[PDB]
Amino acid sequence: ERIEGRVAALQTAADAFYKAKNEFAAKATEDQMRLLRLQRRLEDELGGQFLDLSLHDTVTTLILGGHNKRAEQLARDFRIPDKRLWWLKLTALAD
Amino acid sequence: AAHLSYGRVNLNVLREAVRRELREFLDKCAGSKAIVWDEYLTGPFGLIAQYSLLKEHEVEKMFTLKGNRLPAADVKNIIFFVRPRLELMDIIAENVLSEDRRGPTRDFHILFVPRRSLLCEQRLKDLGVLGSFIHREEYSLDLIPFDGDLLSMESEGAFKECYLEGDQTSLYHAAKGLMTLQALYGTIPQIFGKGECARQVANMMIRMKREFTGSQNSIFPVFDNLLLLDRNVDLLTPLATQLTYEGLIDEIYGIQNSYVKLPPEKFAPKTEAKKLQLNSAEELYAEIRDKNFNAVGSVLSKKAKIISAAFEERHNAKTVGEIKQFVSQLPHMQAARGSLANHTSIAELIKDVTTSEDFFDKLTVEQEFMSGIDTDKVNNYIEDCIAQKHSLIKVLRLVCLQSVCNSGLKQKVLDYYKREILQTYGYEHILTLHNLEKAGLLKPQTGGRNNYPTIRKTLRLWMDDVNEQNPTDISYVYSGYAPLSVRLAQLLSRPGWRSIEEVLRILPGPHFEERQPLPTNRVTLIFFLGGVTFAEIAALRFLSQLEDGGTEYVIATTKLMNGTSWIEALMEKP
Repeated sequence: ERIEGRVAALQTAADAFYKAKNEFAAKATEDQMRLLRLQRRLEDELGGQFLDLSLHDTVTTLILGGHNKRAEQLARDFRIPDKRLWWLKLTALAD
Repeated sequence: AAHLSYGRVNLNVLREAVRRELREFLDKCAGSKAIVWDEYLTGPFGLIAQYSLLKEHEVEKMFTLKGNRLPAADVKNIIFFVRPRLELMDIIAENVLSEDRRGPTRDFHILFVPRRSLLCEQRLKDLGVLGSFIHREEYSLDLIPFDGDLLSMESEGAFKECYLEGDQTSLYHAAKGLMTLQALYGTIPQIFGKGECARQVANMMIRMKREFTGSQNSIFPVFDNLLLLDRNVDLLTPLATQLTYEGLIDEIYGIQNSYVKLPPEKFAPKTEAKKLQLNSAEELYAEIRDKNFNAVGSVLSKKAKIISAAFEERHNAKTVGEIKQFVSQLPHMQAARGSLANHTSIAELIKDVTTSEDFFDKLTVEQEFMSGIDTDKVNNYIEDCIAQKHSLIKVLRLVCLQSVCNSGLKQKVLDYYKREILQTYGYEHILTLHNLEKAGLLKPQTGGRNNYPTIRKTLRLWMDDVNEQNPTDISYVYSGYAPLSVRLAQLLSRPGWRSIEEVLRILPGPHFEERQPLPTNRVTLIFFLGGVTFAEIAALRFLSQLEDGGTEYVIATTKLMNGTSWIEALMEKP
């Protein structure tokens, strides 16, 4: 129940960016809704905090907690290109 | 302050007038005082008056404005120094109504800065405390002198307010600022401008002068010209990395109210940052601040040898005669040694940054875009920085530079940059991207049309192989890039704006001219509406000191900034 309110605001915002003919904004707001929903599953399934992280920070945290299958899947779902994922992994793991 | 008088206009007249006003105000509030400060005001007020002056007017305590009860203090008077903001009126009311009634009371007063507001007073009346103030006045601190040729309002929000929010409050204060200058330094007979904001400032100047009805101004004009310039006429310059000594101190550590906070390891005695004042009162800083950073090393070596030799000369003073003299020179020798040690340590800090691989790569990219190369493809260094999650603002400066040099980016490119910025830094920054678009900094290209090359080639804005050591052109400050703003100023003075009509017509806003009637090297006052960088300032000092019969510049601005603080101010409180 805790994210229904935040999800409703984002919906109201998607609708707004569509009336406004701002296609990029609408889609981005759709992606953020999808990501917040995923973030709540992850708190539910693994505990700890994931709400409100950026996508990159979510993947990074997952890698760091040992959840490498979920992290890869998460990157594929948002079509993160190979080069950007490689850099992400490398900065996650380095001293 | 001697340095306020080193140039053409004596800015102590101005500083001393506003100090006199403050004194007169404190003297009406007789007896011991505490000042309660709207925190936003303390920094810039520091250029006008430190605690040492206030102390001589029996200010015994200084507090910050917050809610609930005021702190206990055995003083006769509490004085609020505060901006005319509605929300702050509620806090003051709470302070006043929470006084312990029993025992001797404390008289209340209020000084509104920079203006008193009928509306704020109405609010204080409704809250039930207007009648508790014995004095209510305004102190119209608009243009603050930072150096002998430099004035700022230090209004960081002006750019946003004007170009995104349609709020021209800051233009009214600029006009009022210009009226105060004309009361002290005489009427400015010629006014030139380029930009929407400029047109409004001019229109308000002229109105305010027609509506004045005091003694006619007899003062012989010190300024020959005013040039009003919209920041949005030259969006490029602030984005680029500054390459002067003062520029780089600002890029890297930030200069606030003419002080910088540095890491302390290299300084005496070595816990907290080393705080230093940077202005023209220090001979050595006057000499290197406007230089390209690659010319500074030689200057420092020369001084090291001179100072070193003076001190080495103490072994030779064996006599009673020449010990008298060496001794008389010592204070100056010690201060020159100290000044040199500081700037020598600052140069080493800047060198650690400017020799890094990341700096070299950033600059290669900046220079690629400014000279017209590949300003429409997704750029691989930007993509590496985004992937490594470098500082968001570094990334934004770079993509905005690309947009401005290309007259926008094709949809696909712009959208690709945006998606990867939101994925990496967070959806919440979509607001920052929209603001950048409305500012004209990161936007879609329209048609296939791209005008920067015509503007660049015509105004000679990029040059290769520039002299950095003995400069011959304003491009030295960015090692090749001539700031557009300064180039326009230069070309107004000689040969005149008729020669570039076709280019002005593709830059934002009108270009215009007005005269102000007078009773029966030129000095130009140049006013940046929306901010100015230290590199632009250096370039203007560079024109000022050519003894080619041109013009000398005194610089005013709404704000002293760089690309980083400019863009931070376009973001929202996350």
